[PDB]
Amino acid sequence: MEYLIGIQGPDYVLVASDRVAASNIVQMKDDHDKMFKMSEKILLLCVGEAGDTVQFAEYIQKNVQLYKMRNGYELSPTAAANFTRRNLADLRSRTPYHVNLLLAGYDEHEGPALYYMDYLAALAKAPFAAHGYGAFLTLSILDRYYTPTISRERAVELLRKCLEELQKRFILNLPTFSVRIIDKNGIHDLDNISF
Amino acid sequence: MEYLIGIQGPDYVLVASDRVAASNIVQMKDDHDKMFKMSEKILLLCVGEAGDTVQFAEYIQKNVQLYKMRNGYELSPTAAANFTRRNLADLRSRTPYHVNLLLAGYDEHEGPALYYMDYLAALAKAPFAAHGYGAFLTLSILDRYYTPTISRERAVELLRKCLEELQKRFILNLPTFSVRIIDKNGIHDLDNISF
Amino acid sequence: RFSPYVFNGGTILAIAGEDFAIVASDTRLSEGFSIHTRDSPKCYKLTDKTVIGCSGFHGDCLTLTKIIEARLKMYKHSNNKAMTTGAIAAMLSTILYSRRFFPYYVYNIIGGLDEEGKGAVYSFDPVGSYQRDSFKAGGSASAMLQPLLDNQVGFKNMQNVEHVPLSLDRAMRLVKDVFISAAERDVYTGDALRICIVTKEGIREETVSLRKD
Amino acid sequence: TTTLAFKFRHGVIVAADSRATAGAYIASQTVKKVIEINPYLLGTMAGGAADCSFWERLLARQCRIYELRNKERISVAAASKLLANMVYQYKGMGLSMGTMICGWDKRGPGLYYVDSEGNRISGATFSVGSGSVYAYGVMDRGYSYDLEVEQAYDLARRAIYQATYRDAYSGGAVNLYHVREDGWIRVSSDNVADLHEKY
Amino acid sequence: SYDRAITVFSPDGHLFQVEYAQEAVKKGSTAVGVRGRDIVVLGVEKKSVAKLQDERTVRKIALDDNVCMAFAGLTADARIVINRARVECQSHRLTVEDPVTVEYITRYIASLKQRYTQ
Amino acid sequence: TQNPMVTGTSVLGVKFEGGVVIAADMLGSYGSLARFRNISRIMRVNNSTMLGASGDYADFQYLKQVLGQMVIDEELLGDGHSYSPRAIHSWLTRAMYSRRSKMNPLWNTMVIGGYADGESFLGYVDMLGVAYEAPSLATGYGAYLAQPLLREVLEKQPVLSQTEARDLVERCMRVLYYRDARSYNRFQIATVTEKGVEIEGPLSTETNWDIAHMIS
Amino acid sequence: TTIMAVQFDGGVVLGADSRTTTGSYIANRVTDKLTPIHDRIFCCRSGSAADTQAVADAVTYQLGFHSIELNEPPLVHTAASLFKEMCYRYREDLMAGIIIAGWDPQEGGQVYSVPMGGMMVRQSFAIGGSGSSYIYGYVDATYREGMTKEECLQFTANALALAMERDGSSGGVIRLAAIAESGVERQVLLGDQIPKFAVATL
Amino acid sequence: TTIMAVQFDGGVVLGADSRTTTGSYIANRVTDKLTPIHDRIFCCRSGSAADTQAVADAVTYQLGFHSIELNEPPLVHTAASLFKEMCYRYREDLMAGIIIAGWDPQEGGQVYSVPMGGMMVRQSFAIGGSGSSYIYGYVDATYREGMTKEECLQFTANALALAMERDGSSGGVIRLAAIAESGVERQVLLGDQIPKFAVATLP
Amino acid sequence: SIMSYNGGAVMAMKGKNCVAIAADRRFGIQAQMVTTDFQKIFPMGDRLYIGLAGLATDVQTVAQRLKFRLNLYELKEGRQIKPYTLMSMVANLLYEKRFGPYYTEPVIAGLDPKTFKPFICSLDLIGCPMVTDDFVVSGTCAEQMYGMCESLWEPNMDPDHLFETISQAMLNAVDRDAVSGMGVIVHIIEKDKITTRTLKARMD
Amino acid sequence: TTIAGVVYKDGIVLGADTRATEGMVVADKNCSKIHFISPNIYCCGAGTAADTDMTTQLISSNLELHSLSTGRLPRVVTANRMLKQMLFRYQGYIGAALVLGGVDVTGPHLYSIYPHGSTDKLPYVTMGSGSLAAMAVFEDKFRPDMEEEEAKNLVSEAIAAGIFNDLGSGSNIDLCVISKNKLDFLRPYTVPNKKGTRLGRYRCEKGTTAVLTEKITPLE
Repeated sequence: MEYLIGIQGPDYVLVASDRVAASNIVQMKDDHDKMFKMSEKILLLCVGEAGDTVQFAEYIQKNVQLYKMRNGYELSPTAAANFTRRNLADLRSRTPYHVNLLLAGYDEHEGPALYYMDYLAALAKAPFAAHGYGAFLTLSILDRYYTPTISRERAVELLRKCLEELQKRFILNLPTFSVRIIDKNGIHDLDNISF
Repeated sequence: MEYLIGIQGPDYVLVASDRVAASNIVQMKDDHDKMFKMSEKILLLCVGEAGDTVQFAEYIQKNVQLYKMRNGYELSPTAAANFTRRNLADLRSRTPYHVNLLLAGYDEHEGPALYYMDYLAALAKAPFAAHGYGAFLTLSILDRYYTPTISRERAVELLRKCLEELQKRFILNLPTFSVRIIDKNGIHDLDNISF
Repeated sequence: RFSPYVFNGGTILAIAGEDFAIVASDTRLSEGFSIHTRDSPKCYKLTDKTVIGCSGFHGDCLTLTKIIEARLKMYKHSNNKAMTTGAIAAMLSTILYSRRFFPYYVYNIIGGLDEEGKGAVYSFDPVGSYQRDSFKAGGSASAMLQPLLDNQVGFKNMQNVEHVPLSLDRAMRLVKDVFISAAERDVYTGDALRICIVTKEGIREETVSLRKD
Repeated sequence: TTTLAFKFRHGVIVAADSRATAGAYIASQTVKKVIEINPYLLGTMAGGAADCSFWERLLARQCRIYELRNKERISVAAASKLLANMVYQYKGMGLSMGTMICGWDKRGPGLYYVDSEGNRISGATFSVGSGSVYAYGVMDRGYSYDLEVEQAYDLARRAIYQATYRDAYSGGAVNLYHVREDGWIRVSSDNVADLHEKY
Repeated sequence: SYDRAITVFSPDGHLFQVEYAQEAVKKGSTAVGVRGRDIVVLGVEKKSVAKLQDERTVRKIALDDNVCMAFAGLTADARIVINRARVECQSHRLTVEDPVTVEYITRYIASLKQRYTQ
Repeated sequence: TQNPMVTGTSVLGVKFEGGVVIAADMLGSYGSLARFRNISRIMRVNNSTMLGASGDYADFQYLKQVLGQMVIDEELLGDGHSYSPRAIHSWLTRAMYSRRSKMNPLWNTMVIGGYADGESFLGYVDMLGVAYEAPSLATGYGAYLAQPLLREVLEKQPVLSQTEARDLVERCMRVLYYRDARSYNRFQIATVTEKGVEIEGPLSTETNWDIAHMIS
Repeated sequence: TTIMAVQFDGGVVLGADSRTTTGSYIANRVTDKLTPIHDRIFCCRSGSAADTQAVADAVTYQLGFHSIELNEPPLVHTAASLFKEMCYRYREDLMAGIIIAGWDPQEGGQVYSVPMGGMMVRQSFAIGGSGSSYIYGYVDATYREGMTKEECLQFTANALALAMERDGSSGGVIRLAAIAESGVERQVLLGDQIPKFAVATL
Repeated sequence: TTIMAVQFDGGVVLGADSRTTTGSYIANRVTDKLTPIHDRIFCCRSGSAADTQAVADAVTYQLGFHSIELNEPPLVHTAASLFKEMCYRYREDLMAGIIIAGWDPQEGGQVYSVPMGGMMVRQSFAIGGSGSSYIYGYVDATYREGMTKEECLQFTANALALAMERDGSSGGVIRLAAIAESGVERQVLLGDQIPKFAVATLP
Repeated sequence: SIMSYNGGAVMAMKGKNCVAIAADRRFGIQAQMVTTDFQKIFPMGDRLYIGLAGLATDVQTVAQRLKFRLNLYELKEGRQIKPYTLMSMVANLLYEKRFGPYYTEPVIAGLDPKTFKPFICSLDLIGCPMVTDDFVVSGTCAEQMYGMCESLWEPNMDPDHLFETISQAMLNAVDRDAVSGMGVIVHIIEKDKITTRTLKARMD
Repeated sequence: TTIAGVVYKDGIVLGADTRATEGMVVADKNCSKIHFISPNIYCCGAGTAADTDMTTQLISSNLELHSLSTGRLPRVVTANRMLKQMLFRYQGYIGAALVLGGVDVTGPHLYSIYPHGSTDKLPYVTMGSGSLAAMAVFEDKFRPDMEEEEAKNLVSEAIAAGIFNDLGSGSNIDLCVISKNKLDFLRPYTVPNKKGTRLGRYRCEKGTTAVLTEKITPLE
């Protein structure tokens, strides 16, 4: 099962994702990128049932690019998250997309925005969120230490404590972790955290 | 899923086991000993369904110790392995024991002996053996490098290659590994191999 | 193969006071969509200091009490005294557990006095776990009585309230009001209300009607 | 339902909540989820309540028989193994149990996990229950062998607090016991809603 | 099966078969054990030495790793009692995860000798 | 028994001033077939207890055998005791529940009526052991079709004369014949009073089909 | 549920019970089970209660409009073929065994059994419903070729009364109908007018 | 499978078909379905083929030894109660509806229907088997209080021939038996001797 | 159950010239709490709110299609919607998925914009309108809420005591429900103002 | 759910309960089960409440078409045909079992419509869970050509027996009188069940419940 985590700060969002792609007893990819760039100020994190993830994420991604082509400006993360929610909810048809999502975005009127979404397309905005069975192990530490005014290096430390809990207690081999931060200057890639 | 591995050499047997006890998403013990001392020259490695393992292993263990009390000498590993096979086989009863077993023993007259056994109690003597889903990933390396005249340093080197294959490719978090070796001087504990 | 339980409804209610215990029950007996009888009390006097409440499957409710009165008279023979309330509870926990793998589908609530003259309510599961409470609702309509008693007895979610002890005259009106609230909204509870008050003088009864529909 | 216990330098700290549920309906908020075995041993409640309570009461009877006959108290390794041999026979008939045996024997501290699945393991830290996964994260980030006593109280109450905060099925009252060499003593009994004001 | 009473009371308080069982004690080999403070040393007598004997099988002296014992009287009864005590000791090792104390198996053998007097 | 095959439908009963009257048809159905048309489903147990049973009929004959041999073995002693109907009702509760506990029920739903010490007894036992008393009882579809008439009359007037209770029973049996598919117009009435148990039957109900001319 | 039609010289005699049960509770005890598809053509409804009323409206529509266009009284075989097509076309969603009886000037009195399947077969007498199994042996033994109208009305009343006695899912009143050139003569047998057979007493 | 017994003054008349099918293939077309339990007591076998012989051997065993002890020809009600007890005791593993008919000097001709269940009921006539549903209505209409022997034999042959005509699981020859004080007279109706009912042909 | 996968519980209660509507704030996945500020009560007018409990994704689906239809209504007509018309619109919208039903049981509480008569109602999950004069509740702890509101409701209350009884009803009801709670918002709809309050609640 | 109807000398008398239950809990206390369809046709709806709600909206709407189109008051058999065609077209998946009662130019009629589309014409009907208890009273006491007050007391007594002897019904009796010369919708007719008086008072004063946030939004 795949792991997601995102932390929304005062003027930033920190997201992280596991870098493993597995098959039934073995992992086939140890540099797996689950972070799909939607535009200059929004990332879409995509885990779940295989096939539905990359198809759904790229089908959203070409419409997010297409709105910029038609209009000359970007979708707000509220509008893009509601658009993604509408396409995922439009479920009671034949076609299931059993995807678990996080959308992180920075708006140039509202600041940092982080959106949680399950496979029902229940959209819930949260100060921090996490997917996978590792969420059951790490959201409690997030409730332990998170304050609304965490500065970004303390957020890297709080992320590192959660990743060390993945190493210590969680039974799946999750050794390498990619991390990005979205700001007013766009998307920033950080160094891979490894164990 | 729990892991076992054993290598039978010219005058020694080298066995190793994972040191993890898990509970459905989390591990609950990281110093778990799956090696139970039967007597001075015999170990039984025990994995499988929880509860069946320890009850079956201790029930065999007190009968081996009881034979030593009644007679003043030890069971041969052939006799104790057939005894364990008979007790596991008596399967179709109201008390099935879903246990997976390796037995390593040294005899004065026959030398080192290693026995493979599944939950059917099919008894097969082998130069090397392994259980778990991790066996599927390392019996190939054991087929690659094992010769019948491997000395024990090449045995710990090949075991280190096998556990590094567990670290690189196998999806369950198996970080720490206990190893023991049996020869004519009794049982010897070796240093834990960690990652 | 013989679906061996039928939920025969009913709610029981017990409140442990400072020096009393009140036990109440409906008397309507049901089976799905039918009313069997309108006078079938669920409060069974065990000894002079303990009355028991029954809810659940009615056949086990009869069988279990025919066991308990026999065990009480065996105790009164072999030990030359009546049982205490805690002794009855500890006995009935073993009796309910000894039918582990075919349980008595009975929710037992033992009310009465201990040896120190205080109220004790012992509310059980079908498989024999037990605990002492100050008040307890059981049976069918428990979810309509138990939050209101959580409001009025434990005084939760109230600010600026004096936690007065449990007087009799307010507790009796509480029992009548919660059963009117249960009879207005639950189909299974109604047709009477039988109230047993255990005090040091003895056990008395009061009967109030409920909704007939 | 969330229970945890951990060994450290000055003994065993045992903490438990008090919520028992019936589906979505909450039946009680005052469940004593640490069962008092004897003046030196504690058992714990997870999964089935009566399944825990009967076998631990009968184990208390068993160890009192052993105290009368062998003229000495019981070790943890013997008593938890007798609990395992009681619950091993009835695998597959529908039993549900999660327990920790906590006492003080000649090996020092004692903390063994026994369940109705048959598992019997040692360990320095444990947590059992439905919201136990949230308790592990808060517990292990502060855990070490060199914990001070009151800081261990704070860590236990904080881990049960966050476990009750995330789990819908866990709640009630945070009960805290401390087994030392001379016996077990009650520390505190605290509502969750008061600790939300404190934290 | 066979269920007569063999050991019955005599006219003055003397289970005849218990007196005769102690007679069967009285003609066996004499045995001693002496306790030092860090050793216990056992000494048993030989019967009918017979220099053709293979000495290995006529030893009269391990119930566990820690406990041995001496006897006197009918030898097959002694070997029976030792084979009862050894299986009880290993069942004790099964249930308590500790080796036996000497009092537990001595009380067990002391009750085993009485249960067959009644 | 897992399969009832030969079954009997509703049995009524109502207390009156001085005794108990119960009634039952004389049909043994086999699925939908009216296979047996002249069977009696009412047992006279002794001079002060009568018994009528719905449901599976073979189990009713087993209870006739056992409960007849009980009262014969009581009367062999000749000490002057007779089973009060409360004793027979408690015995049937224990026998039906003990058969239930073996996962092997007696597929019946029985009504015990009697009159002892001047007091009328009317008691219900089903195949689970749910047992109670009532001023009026009705098993099967009588519990929905004939029970409301009995309780509607009993609310206005809790004390019934003998002929009033007999006509109330006949007027409920007319309702069951109009509205139960497994009933039959050939029924018995058993009445226990101070003088003992009588059984009157076979009787018949007289129909009114004037609504058949009320189609158009 | 017991319906019966008997062909005689000059017309047909129909018969039906009047008990409609849901489970073992009588939902209607004066049910009219003879539906006029045209003036002198009746269909009988056994099986699913919805389908035999739902198809019959379509067949009544088609047969009435067909009779208006062709300027004739419609045939009974036409009314049977309009059921044989339609009850076959929807046969997996219908549970309908229809007994069509009637009269036409061209071929006389006619009884068509359309069993569950959407076929068609003319018979000298047809019995249907759940109760017909109990009166197969009566009508194989009693039927004589060429009975009069009164003989046939007594034969239909006796054969229905036997099935109403034995089958628990049948009962009520006997509704007869005698369809001929002079018209349709309906009658209801209630209470004592139903032919009585004494129980095998002693 | 169609068996039938009819009580008359002085004895009973039994009848049975002779077709035993497994699926829709006739396994035996001359099956004898009347089993003598004693001299003048016959039981009839409809339902499970094993049980109605295996219980009947035990009842014959008990009833002969009982008759030897009592020095009396055994009753028909005794032979019915030995089935009512035993088929009830194993009713979950038996599928057995028996029609016991016979004669005794004490109460005359007797027909006991023991339906699948282990009860017991005396009737004036009893029909059983798979085919009896098609001839309930005939025998409710034809039976008269007090038929003679030959009228009963013609009534049993007609009622069996109707069920053999309509039911596909019945056919063959009609084996009759008339049990009375004088003894048992058996006869077989084959081919033309079976009473014939012309088909309802079109005119 | 599919209704109880997210939990949730909303009630309404009628007062003298005012209505009160309160919804829980827990957004749940069967055992795991995710957030504690989930919005279920949406404005559909000046003095008219709609509350939707049940499956939290169907709350947002039904509420977005409802706002889509209602904005077209109020632009095409030139008036605010009367609450009975909103009840018929939501029952129509749910019944259009009769055999594909949304898992939400909406409650509606508001004031008539001209007469200012109090109105409350609820629905089932498929569109049966239930207009009551005392209270309507909806969600996984329905028995707790009927138990509190049957005893605490009294007719003709001022907005202060209506706030007091709906607050005590919510807080005592949700503390016996595992999968609901975690905070509660209370909306008091008056003729001249709207009062929006959140309460001290158990967070376990 | 207990509804009933009779055909008396001048028309139709319909009755109902008011208790509507969801699960095994009373949800509504004063639910109206006698639907308006036409000025002369009323349609009691039993079973699935939402399905019979939208059905007695839609057929009411189609009769509002048809009565205006022809300019005459509609017949019973028109609503009968529309109901049986729609309920057969959905094969009973609409869980509404109806009582369609009305008075048209050919006198009164009473139809009972089962959800699959089978129709019966009856002199008296009962539907719902308490249908058997009121059917007992009708089999006991119905006569053809009854007067108005005898029919009103008969339906009210039958609804009363179905209220007292069923769990699934209760708390009011609604009636309806339909005739050629009058329409009398008596809601309610008799209230056999009454809430008991609350003995204690639990009125919480201001400040009893703690408040965390508060926002006052003024309006015009």
